[PDB]
Amino acid sequence: GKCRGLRTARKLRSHRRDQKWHDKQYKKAHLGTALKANPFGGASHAKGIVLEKVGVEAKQPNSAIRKCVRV
Amino acid sequence: GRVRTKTVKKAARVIIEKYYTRLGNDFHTNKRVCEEIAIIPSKKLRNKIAGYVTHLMKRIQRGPVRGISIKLQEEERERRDNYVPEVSALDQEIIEVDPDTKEMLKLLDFGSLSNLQVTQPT
Amino acid sequence: PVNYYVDTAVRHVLLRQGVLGIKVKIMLPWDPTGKIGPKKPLPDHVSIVEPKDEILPTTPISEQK
Amino acid sequence: MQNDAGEFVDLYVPRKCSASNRIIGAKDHASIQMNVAEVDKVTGRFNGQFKTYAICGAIRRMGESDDSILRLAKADGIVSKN
Amino acid sequence: VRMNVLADALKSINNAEKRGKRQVLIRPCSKVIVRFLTVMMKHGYIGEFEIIDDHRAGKIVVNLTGRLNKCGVISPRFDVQLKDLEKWQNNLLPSRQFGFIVLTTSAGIMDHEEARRKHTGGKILGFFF
Amino acid sequence: GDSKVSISFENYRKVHPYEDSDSSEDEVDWQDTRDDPYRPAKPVPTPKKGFIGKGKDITTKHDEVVCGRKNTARMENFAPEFQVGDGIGMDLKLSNHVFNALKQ
Amino acid sequence: SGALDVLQMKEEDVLKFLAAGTHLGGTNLDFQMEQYIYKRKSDGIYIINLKRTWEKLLLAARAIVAIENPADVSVISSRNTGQRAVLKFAAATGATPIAGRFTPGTFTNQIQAAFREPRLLVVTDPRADHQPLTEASYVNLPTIALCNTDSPLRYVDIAIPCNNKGAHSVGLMWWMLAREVLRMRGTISREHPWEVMPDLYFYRDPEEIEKEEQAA
Amino acid sequence: EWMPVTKLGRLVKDMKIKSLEEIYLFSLPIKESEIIDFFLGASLKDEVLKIMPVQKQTRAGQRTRFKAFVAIGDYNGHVGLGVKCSKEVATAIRGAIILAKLSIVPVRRGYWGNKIGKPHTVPCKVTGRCGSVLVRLIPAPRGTGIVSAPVPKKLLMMAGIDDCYTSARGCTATLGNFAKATFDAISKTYSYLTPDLWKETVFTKSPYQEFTDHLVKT
RNA sequence: AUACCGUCGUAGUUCCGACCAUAAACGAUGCCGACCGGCGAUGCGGCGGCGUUAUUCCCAUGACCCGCCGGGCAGCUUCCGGGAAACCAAAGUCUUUGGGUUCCGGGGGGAGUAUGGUUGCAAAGCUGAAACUUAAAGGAAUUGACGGAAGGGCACCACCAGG
RNA sequence: AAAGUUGCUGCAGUUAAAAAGCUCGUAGUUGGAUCU
Repeated sequence: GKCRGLRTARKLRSHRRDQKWHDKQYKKAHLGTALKANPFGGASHAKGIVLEKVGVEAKQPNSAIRKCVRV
Repeated sequence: GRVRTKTVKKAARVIIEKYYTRLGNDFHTNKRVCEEIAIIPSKKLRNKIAGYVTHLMKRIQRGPVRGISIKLQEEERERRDNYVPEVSALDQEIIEVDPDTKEMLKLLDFGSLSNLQVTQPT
Repeated sequence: PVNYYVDTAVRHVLLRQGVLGIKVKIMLPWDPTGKIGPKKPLPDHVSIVEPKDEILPTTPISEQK
Repeated sequence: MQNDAGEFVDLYVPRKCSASNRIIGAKDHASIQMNVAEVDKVTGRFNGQFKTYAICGAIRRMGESDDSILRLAKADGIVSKN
Repeated sequence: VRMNVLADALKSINNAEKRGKRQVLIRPCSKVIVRFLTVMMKHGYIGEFEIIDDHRAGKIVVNLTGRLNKCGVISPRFDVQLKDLEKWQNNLLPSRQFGFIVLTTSAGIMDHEEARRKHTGGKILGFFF
Repeated sequence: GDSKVSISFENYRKVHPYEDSDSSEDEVDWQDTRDDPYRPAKPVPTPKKGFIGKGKDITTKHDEVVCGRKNTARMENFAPEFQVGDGIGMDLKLSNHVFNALKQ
Repeated sequence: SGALDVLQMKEEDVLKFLAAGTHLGGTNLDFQMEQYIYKRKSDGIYIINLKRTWEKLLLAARAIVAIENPADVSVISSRNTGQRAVLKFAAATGATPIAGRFTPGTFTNQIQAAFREPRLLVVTDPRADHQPLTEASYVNLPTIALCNTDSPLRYVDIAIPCNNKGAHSVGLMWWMLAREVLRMRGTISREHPWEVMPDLYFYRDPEEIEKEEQAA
Repeated sequence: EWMPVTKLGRLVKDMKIKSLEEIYLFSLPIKESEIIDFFLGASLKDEVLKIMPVQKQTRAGQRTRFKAFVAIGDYNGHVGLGVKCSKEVATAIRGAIILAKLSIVPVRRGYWGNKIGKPHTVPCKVTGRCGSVLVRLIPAPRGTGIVSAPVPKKLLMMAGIDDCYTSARGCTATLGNFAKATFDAISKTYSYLTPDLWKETVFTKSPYQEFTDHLVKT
């Protein structure tokens, strides 16, 4: 199981950070490519100029056309 | 076909279980005994539960019945129930013992028995 | 038995959209003397009287009365 | 069970097993409260007094109930020595 | 291999108590096991016991009563401040009325309540309730 | 109880001159009267303040008894294939989570 | 017996045990039975300590007599090898006997033709009568059983270690149990031997019934 | 009108048995719902925990029948839980009520801090496991209420515990497992041994033993 | 029909000396230690033995039979307790959570992919992402709509004998 | 915070994601009883 001695701190802390890099939400916060591939660049809002209008097709059981815009 | 329904069988078994004293192997007395016992509406029903009763006491003389249990059972099973032979096979004139059982007798401080006969396990 | 036990009653209620039929069938009891149901027992229901538990004989006794 | 005022504020105090001291449960339906008769010393007569033994469900399930009863009766002198 | 002879002994006592036994044999023995069972006994959980002195590490034969619920060891022996003693008895004990935590001080091997009385803290050894 | 063949205790009855003694002939009659529990409520408008009354006997809008009874009465108007029963004769207090599961 | 001289073993009863074959157990041996057995033979059959059997009879008699109403005890035997003995045990004591097949749910199912609530259970063979022991485990019945050397001691509260495979052994064990519960009840003097002679209780074995009918 | 079947029912019907604690003290099975209907009476309230419609597959196809989890409880007293699977939901609820009367069990109540007043909390932290659901009850200070999910909140109020910390583990979405698990814990309340209960038990005669002379007559 | 089937046939399969280091390399169960049920077989060693055979053995000695001990290989069974269950005397002693320690998993795909380092003659191996993508993917057990699965059994509104 | 879904308190690793193919081995971690 776990290393559970009294002089076992750096092994436990190294294990924590190493395995915490396998956490999806933590890695998404801290690898830093999820904030460099992010289109908004970590912004709540962005501002754009409309390039074209687009009709995106609906997904299978829902039948509609959704009105989107390429900005 | 001709198979007894549940009600005929059940009423006949109840008539067997209680008032067993007054019944008998003839049908017609069994035909007339139920009217003082059971308030049975139809006569065609009286005649069907009274036929199963005679058929069942024909089955009684073959021995015990797996459906009824009454502590009267006429007066014949009681007599063989308390049958006593004159001399018990238990009261044996000589009883066979094994030497380690003879040790059991020795250490159960009854070592002075005489009715035992001891043989080696040949 | 059905003839003197149930009381079939069919009525029509007239609502705004149409008609609904209502069928009430009340199985009366075997109330003998009673005027609630018919005295006649159900043709199958049989009642067996428990034995009046008589005195088991102990000694032959002749009592003059 | 017993507050500092002094009332024994509890619904009931359940009996305890005489073999392994466990609490006899409320829905411990394999529980046994068994009475074993006390005899007259000189005559061999049933006095009217008895000794009581409680067996829990678990010991009786393991089959160790008879051994528990025998050791209880032996320690209580219902069984002679040996 | 065998570390901690108090972990082995308390696990043996707990299992042989769970199976309803009247006596337990624990080997090896040790001064910390003797004092642990002593402070167990002073509180009326464990009752009598015996020390079979083989000339090697001897054995202890413990007479049990069914008054015990759980005897456990805390390994590693953490260092218990007196300011830390309530957050250990809120985590290991089942109540505020019964149960004890065995802790070792320079004043000896004792319980958490006697440690509170004597105002000293120590390392932890185990718990019993 | 319901067995076709029956056992009669006619022997053990001691005396019964007055079979129709006026004890069991209590005329139970509540259907056409206003003692019928199965009657419309003649609904009251909901107060704007959200509760009814003052003092300490305030029966509010969200009362568990009233809301449960209304949930059962709302359950009474389900589809015919749905089996309800007689939850009005006995007092039901059917909660919103239970009723929402059933309604769904 | 609480080491009472009145209650101790008698030489006639020793002879009865040795003639019956009650000491001669089975071949296999369950471990929880090891307390009642002394040793197996070069043959392979274990030998039962008869004084333990006697003491268990005394303890079972103390248990049965301790019930005020004699009809509370339900005394059961499903195997034919003891069906006849169990009947006269009722006639000896007043208990309610179960002979033949035991209807499952007799002790549990309250809406039942044969439903009854005992305060005790006496059983010939725990191997064969597995059902009433469990039904006792559902409804709080102390149980006395006549256990062999290879007998599961599940749900038995008094185990009487004896032979129960033979007919004579079963009959004699039931006989001394009935005799002892009557002696503790006080309807028979302990000094004078019981008039009911134990060859009454043995199995009849219908071919033996026939050859005894010609031998009349 | 009730007159019973069982010996315990006959003792309960007459004035021989004074409280339901006499039945619990000898762990006798309660085979008549009218015993609980008699002793507690109208003090039992009931809350339908859930009605889930299961569609059984038959030779006739697919048929809807409802399973009712119904918890009854005498506040500051007793608690029980019952499940029924029946065609119509009012009958399912009443059948679940009947089974929940026979499932009734006493709860032990203790104190968190100083033993002052009437007991309010579970005497010690207990745990109850039913099919991947673990419910742990922790003693809690006076006035804190029941910190728990709605299901064990209902069960613990109807059991009569005024205050309790509660911690659950598992797939607690299944309300059956969760309800039966907290029921397991509140049965383990008296299934536990505390140093309050260390005194040697005097054995009182069983009601069958005490009143066997009255039971002979009927 | 290019799978399918039968006929030949190279490297290979074999040995010797170096690389390669991967497998469903599986008990799908890290290693070391403690406690915790029963049974009756097996292997090895040891101990205690009525008796049986080396043509009766002249002493020891091998081979059967009854046990006991230790360490194994496995089976049967249990309401020891676990567990989602299948099942497990460990997968038990786990909310009553702490004997020591090592490795390793974090919804499913992309993906054991690209890139980089390193080993390798090579094929490859070890380490090993992300962008983007979906609300499931999965595990145990329970029934059966349906068999294109097989049996019976029924009926002058079916048949045989006929009218 | 809920997340005991980052687990020191306090997760998991037969079948759901997972025990290195196996053994040796250094640093590390851990380590029988014994003295007032």
